[PDB]
Amino acid sequence: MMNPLIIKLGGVLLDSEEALERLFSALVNYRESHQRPLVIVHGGGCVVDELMKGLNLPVKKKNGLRVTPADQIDIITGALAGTANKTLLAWAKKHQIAAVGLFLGDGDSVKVTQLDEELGHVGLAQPGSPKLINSLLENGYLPVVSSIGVTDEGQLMNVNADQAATALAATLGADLILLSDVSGILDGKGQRIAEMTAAKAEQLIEQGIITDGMIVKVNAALDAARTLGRPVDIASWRHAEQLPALFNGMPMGTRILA
Amino acid sequence: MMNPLIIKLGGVLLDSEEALERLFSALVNYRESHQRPLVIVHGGGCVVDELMKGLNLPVKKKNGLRVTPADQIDIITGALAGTANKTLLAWAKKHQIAAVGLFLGDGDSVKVTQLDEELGHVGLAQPGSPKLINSLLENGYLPVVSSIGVTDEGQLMNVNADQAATALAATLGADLILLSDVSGILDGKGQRIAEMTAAKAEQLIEQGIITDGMIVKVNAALDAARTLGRPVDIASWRHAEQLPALFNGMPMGTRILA
Ligand SMILES: Nc1ncnc2c1ncn2[C@@H]1O[C@H](COP(=O)(O)OP(=O)(O)O)[C@@H](O)[C@H]1O
Ligand SMILES: Nc1ncnc2c1ncn2[C@@H]1O[C@H](COP(=O)(O)OP(=O)(O)O)[C@@H](O)[C@H]1O
Repeated sequence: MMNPLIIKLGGVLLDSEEALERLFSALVNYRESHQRPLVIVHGGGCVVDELMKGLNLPVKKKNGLRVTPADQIDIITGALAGTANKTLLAWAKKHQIAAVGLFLGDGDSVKVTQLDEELGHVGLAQPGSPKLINSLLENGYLPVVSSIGVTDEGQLMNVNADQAATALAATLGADLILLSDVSGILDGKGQRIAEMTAAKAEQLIEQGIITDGMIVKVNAALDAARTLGRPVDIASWRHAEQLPALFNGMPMGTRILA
Repeated sequence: MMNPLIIKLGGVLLDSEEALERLFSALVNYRESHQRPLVIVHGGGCVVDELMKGLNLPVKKKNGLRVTPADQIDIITGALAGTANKTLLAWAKKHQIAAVGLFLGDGDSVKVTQLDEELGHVGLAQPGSPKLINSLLENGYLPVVSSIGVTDEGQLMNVNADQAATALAATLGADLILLSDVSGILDGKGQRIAEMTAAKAEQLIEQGIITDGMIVKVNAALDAARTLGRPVDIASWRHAEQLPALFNGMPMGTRILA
């Protein structure tokens, strides 16, 4: 079987039924015209944000990663591993796709450990075992993986979805496409940056252009690029007309160079 | 491979770390002393109840089944398919059990359709395909299945966990044990009823002894009993000393006769 293709979803995508429909239309088209098996990895995006906002719970970040107190891991796991994951599975079913929902701990696909006590239940994702997912792909299923994980001691961990995607890409030796609200990484004028290298990323970070989770996202993409030995794309899920070509390789956002 | 054994969990079990530890201890012991593969099916129990109570959301029932409005299916799916499911997966990991979390729609294990428009997003569970779960069992995994499902049109459905367990038992041709807060079905004096037949169940329901979801639970157990052609047990998860023998066959609650 070929190296799979991981398409990572997140942001406010789940807030738009229209965007979800156009996305799944493109997913079905990709599947029915390619031999490379697909794998979806997703974060919490608007599902978690809106819930937290509704529960009047603050969202604080420390170096791009949002602090996840022990008294909130259950509700976040619910919104991320539960609501977001199952909503995506429902869209897959609606489009006659046989999908299987998983989280990072299933089949020890991605190994997770506590990243920093100051962050609480935030996990550090590293490559795991590709056996379970490889078996699902062989059997014709579309794995849909949430960014929640668990330590060997049984503690639930909230993992940055981009870092989770990169860790799974390494695990599966898969190509990777990170879909976000914006068209890749933006420069100081808010314009799309076509190509990215570690050297340029360092400069942009130094200049304050790349900040917050974007630092985590770019570093993750760069990590995947060097590990896989090939480019990783960061692009938008907003423009339907662009999805088919993007999935097939047309550069629509920021190409992270290995 | 042998007919698997489904152990259904629910109630306030997840509110007790002690009960969860003693349960998983018994699960590990069962696994390491039996060739029959285990499968866990679970409901939302206290996880959903406490969340709803906290969100000041009412919990209304109609014939034992709780009404699930469209504006609540997402949060319930989160608590049930997300929090409850992953908490159980965390306990499994903690006990070195290789488990895989699933919901009713994965591999179309259990087919779900809307039960009644008056109930909202409440699903009717019927036998599905045993292929996915059979493959996981063959590969050495412990499937942990939540009672959330999805219709072919992509609508998420909240399914009574006992009915979900029975539907999966039929699907897999599995033995079944339903664990609850109380020791089986209680009579008018609140005493345990050792054995149950359809005839006796009809009488107890007529007398107002069996009510609410217990009507759903007993009817579900009776349905499984007649379909499988063998007895189904309803017992408690509260007394640790009783678990090992129960899992091996000792009658500790109410045995539903086929
Ligand atoms: N240089 C940058 N280029 C692009 N986005 C950036 C940059 N610096 C910070 N960001 C922030 O990163 C956000 C996207 O990352 P994130 O919030 O994690 O959501 P997502 O990946 O789903 O789009 C943008 O909405 C923006 O606010
Ligand atoms: N005849 C009966 N025997 C036993 N339990 C009954 C009976 N009639 C009603 N019940 C109700 O059923 C409850 C158990 O079912 P349920 O609430 O669905 O939780 P669970 O199955 O996790 O124990 C008991 O707590 C009791 O309030």
